[PDB]
Amino acid sequence: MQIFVKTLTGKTITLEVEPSDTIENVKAKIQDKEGIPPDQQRLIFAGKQLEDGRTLSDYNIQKESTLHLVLRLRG
Amino acid sequence: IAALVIDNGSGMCKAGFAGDDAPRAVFPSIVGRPRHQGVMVGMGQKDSYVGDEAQSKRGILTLKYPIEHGIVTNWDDMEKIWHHTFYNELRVAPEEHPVLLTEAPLNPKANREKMTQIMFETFNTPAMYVAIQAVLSLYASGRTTGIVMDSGDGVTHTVPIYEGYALPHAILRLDLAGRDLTDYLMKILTERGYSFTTTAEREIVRDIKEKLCYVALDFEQEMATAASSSSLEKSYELPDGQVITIGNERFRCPEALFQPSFLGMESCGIHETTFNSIMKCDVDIRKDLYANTVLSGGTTMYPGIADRMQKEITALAPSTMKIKIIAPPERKYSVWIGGSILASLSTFQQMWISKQEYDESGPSIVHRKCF
Amino acid sequence: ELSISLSLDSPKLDESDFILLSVKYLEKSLGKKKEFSGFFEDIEKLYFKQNYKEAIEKILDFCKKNESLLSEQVVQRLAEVAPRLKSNPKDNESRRLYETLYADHLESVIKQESDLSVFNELRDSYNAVKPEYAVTHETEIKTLDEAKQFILSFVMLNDNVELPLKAQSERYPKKDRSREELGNTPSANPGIMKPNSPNFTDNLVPVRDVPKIAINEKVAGGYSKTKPTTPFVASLSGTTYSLMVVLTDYIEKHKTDKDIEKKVNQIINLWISSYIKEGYHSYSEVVDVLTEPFLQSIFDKANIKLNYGVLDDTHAEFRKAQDYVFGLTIQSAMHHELQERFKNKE
Ligand SMILES: Nc1ncnc2c1ncn2[C@@H]1O[C@H](COP(=O)(O)OP(=O)(O)NP(=O)(O)O)[C@@H](O)[C@H]1O
Repeated sequence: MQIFVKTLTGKTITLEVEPSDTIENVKAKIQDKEGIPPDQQRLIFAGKQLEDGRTLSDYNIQKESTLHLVLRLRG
Repeated sequence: IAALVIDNGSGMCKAGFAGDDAPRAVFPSIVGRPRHQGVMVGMGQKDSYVGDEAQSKRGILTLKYPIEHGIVTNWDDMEKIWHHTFYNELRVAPEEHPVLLTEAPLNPKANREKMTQIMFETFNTPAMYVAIQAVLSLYASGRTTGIVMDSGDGVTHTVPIYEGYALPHAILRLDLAGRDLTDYLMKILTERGYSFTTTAEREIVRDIKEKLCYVALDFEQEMATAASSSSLEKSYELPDGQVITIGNERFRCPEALFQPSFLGMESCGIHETTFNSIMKCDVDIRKDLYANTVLSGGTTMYPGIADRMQKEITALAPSTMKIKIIAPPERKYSVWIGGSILASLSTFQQMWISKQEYDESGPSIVHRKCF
Repeated sequence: ELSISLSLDSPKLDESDFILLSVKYLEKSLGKKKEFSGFFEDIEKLYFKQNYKEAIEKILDFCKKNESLLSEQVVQRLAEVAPRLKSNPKDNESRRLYETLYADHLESVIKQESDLSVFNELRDSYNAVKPEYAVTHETEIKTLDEAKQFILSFVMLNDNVELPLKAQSERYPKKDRSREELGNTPSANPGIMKPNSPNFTDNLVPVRDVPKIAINEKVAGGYSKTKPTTPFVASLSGTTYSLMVVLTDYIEKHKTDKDIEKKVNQIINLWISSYIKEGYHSYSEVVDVLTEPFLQSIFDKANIKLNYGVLDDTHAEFRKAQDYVFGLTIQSAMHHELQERFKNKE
């Protein structure tokens, strides 16, 4: 698959992925491409915060699906 | 004034007085009533037999077991068991004696109240308290943080305790205990060729178990010794005079605790239950639980159990982990013993539920004074 | 009376316990002479607001002014123990039970005083300020639970939208939550109560996994060094800023409304109850963000005076926590006797 991830800027990260892959897996691929720490990440699809355990399949995320990434600010 | 301690634990009830290091009365948790009415005639409004005398007359009686899994299920029967223990086993006026009583883990709320209503309204004790069986067992070994494995007649429990408190989110109940083991022993001895199938034959096998079974350190190794030697075969004189010999059956029966499959049970063994229980606790207390596994009850009473558990938990735990199994020689009555110590501590005198409190607040007072 | 002396022997005794225990002893011994009615009402109000220093002082300036009707033996221990009392944000267990019980009371109250008309009106304000990725709330709110599920969704506005607001704080920058990921742990305990803590049997909740959060003790001026009487659940809330963005929109669009103070309080109050019950935060972890003058400026200009969830009787909760502290502390006493007995038989 090829999903899309959208930053508050509007910029679009395009990723190569499998319905097999977990959310933890997805954030890792974001760290590889953009350098954003997995623990800083909060992915959203269908208005729902995306948990690390589940699979893209458990979330009806299919081909060409577009996800929203928000990064956390803390101390 | 003497306090009473009653462990209504699974099939066997242990009662006695606090201060003593042993219960004075132990007897089955059994009530039977006549099968036919023709036997009540001329018997002075008596209707019931309780405990040992009910086992002798099971031919003329219909037997009921109120606490087979450690949870009271018939309160009409449980009152008779309690009458019997107060008036007949202990020969005491319960209205003169504060009464420490014992309850299983995960006992439903309704049951703690009912127990408290009966203890106060039916027997009119001055005070009472309710403790969790496994916690008292920990106390009898001088600990307040550890994980107890309590196993008696009809139920086994792994109970993680932190500072006197059983952690409700990690308590595990195993429905495999002493009576499931006495039945397997029968099966495997019948497979050799000695027949044990009648109720009076179960009781024979229960003696051979308690006297000749042990836990092998390595199952596979002991089987080899048995088939390559006679060193371990033991003899038993039966009631008719017949001498039967016991071979690998001696250790194959308690193996069912670590290997529950021997009985057609897909659950895990008492070692993996212990691990699994410890893994439903905060990693920040597991170190203390590993170093304080306390074995408790009549089913923990087999030579070689502690050495075995030490070896099994060592194989499931992290490499760097101090594992210590504590299994006193008095471990069968360790709950009761915890009761007697607790009930005879000075500070516990302030910790009773008083008749005054019960009248003021009702049976629910048990939830606020007995955690 | 002997029991209390044995409870004051606890090494873990905090400012909360002392207030609860000491008032318990003053309430038994004095009885309900109405002259003292006010001392008891006042102490409970001071307790809720975490003004422990004023209450311990008032308590001690009441035990001396009535020693004739009290045991001076007990007043002694109370006064010796007092100057040494602290509060441990990682172990404020009696207060963790009190607030959890209060939150259920606060909800019961607003369930009996609320046309949930405010919450149906807020939906418009949320949809306006929600991020593109948040779901529009389309259904109508009939239950208070649906009102809870709505207001607790304002967390989708987090890390965006509330940033211009959060950035004007001087308090939040001293948040003490550690970034360390400790995962979740199992618990059957309600609210802000800790998982391995002792509880009444009619106060359990079905077992679920709950978040393990650690304090960063290096934050200079950290909130938990500043307010040790607040139990640490997750430090300060920045979702509080999110309720603020939505609330500002609502006040702006309902300024003409005459019952706005009542309505905004209903939302603030349900938010506060819900956060404690859900385990998300402690009370001061939310109230101490809202009371910051810059955010209070938003209410003063609309002429809204928040009550911050203060009720008229925290009496049932106060009393159940006394039962809890006596329980915890004779437990500790009893454990000290047993251990000593085994060390003399070992
Ligand atoms: N972010 C969160 N979301 C949901 N629940 C939370 C969150 N943070 C804490 N909790 C709850 O907090 C409750 C008890 O944990 P808590 O007692 O706050 O931790 P703790 O052991 O006191 N941490 P510390 O202060 O470091 O000792 C649980 O019931 C959790 O549900």
